[PDB]
Amino acid sequence: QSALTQPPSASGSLGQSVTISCTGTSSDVGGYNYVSWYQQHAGKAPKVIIYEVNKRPSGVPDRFSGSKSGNTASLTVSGLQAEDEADYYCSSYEGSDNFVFGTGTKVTVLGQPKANPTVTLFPPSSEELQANKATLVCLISDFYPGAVTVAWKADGSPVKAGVETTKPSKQSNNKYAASSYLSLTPEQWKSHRSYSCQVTHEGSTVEKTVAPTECS
Amino acid sequence: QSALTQPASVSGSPGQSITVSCAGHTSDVADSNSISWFQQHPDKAPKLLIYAVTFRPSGIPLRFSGSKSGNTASLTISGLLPDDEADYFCMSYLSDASFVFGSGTKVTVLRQPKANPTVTLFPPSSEELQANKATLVCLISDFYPGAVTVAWKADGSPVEAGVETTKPSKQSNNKYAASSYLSLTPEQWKSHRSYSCQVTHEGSTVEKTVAPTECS
Repeated sequence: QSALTQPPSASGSLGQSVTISCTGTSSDVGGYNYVSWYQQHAGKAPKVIIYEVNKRPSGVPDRFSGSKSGNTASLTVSGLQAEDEADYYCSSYEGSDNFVFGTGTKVTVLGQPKANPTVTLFPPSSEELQANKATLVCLISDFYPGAVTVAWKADGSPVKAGVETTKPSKQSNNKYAASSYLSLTPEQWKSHRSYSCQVTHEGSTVEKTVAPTECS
Repeated sequence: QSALTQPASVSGSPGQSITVSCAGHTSDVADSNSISWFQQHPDKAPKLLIYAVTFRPSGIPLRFSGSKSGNTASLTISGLLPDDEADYFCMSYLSDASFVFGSGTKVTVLRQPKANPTVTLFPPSSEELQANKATLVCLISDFYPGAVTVAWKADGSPVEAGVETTKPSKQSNNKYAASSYLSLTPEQWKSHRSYSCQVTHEGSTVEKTVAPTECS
């Protein structure tokens, strides 16, 4: 089969322009017209951006663009958005009932403004309570930089190995979300009194904490 | 225009076979045959599993097979395996510029648990309700697979007017966890009667409903 040729990255800048590459063969790019650019948001499922050249599907807003001088073919993106940083692949149909892809470019929109996660700490609810069990949370949205150190604070004490939390990632494209959870014993939760999450994001630190108060 | 539901997960064993679905409307999906599957795996430029349905993109093992009852489509791989975890994608075509893919699936076959996750609904607290702000968090703890789908519906109604998800990032126990983050403020939270989050899971599909309250 051999393969294809498109670069593993392409840096642009928030409201900039994008060129996206695809060297390929004389029966594909190099010879037929049956090319595509597909836009993963990353996690959702490809979904073509440019077809049949600069063949812009339903409500694929224009600033994208096919073109190729030959064997080798590209596509540009005039002025970025950041929804623009996604996964960009390229594909020329082949010989018959068959075609070929490759991966890269239009992945990197910096010009992206840096922000802070709006921690939100919650305790366990009723059910769980009625039910005899507890699971505590720290939600973390509104950050661009996704690379956060969250902490479990227990009556003002570094809790340790009963608390999960995982690689957040992009909300409506944009920026990320996280959430730590301290899984526990209401025994010990109903013991304690200070119940604090904390995030440290880029210097800056935000802490939240709950006391056996509320209702529920 | 888009509209293809394909199963969220699809269970790998060892030697075994697996099958899917994908589904939209009459029109396209049912008045006609259109839908065409893709191998996507751990970030690569997808393949071609079905190429019009009932024919395999040559150099494709014949285990994989496609199957609409007329309203929808399926797929089977007869003899599970390693080179089979992917994210399988599906398209009917469209109006010269529609052409729609359904979601994804995935697969498995090694040392692998096999278990059921744990959805959990904390609405809001006062602090938050108090001033101007809600959200509502529905977490999904330790699964085994985790390709769990999350729903938020209140007073009957489905929704995704108001929700983001936080991908099941691992709990070093090798099990799974993720969240859903729906934000209201106050207005819907109290302007409704009850809410809910629900989690489908490789034959599994457990749900929380929920309420509001006043709090004391």
